[PDB]
Amino acid sequence: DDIFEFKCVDFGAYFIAMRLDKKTYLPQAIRRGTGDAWMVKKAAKVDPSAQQFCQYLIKHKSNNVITCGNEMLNELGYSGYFMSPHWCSDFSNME
Repeated sequence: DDIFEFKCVDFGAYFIAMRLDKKTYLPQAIRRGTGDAWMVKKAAKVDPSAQQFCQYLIKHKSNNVITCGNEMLNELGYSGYFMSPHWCSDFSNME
């Protein structure tokens, strides 16, 4: 419910566990290792198994996260903005 706490957001083809950073209000996602957001792919338009794994990620892997903007730029080489279909491009860049 809290937008500053992770929730499994349905992006259509996949779930991402995301929230807003308390300090910057920038979108943040549970990160897949050293890469980008951990996308949990959905086998159908309704997929409770994909949702369950995403909830498991919130339970156990919420301490490795990636944030849109300057952090993603430094970490991955791109901001996430102005590059749909990247998940960051569905949100505000808070400029």
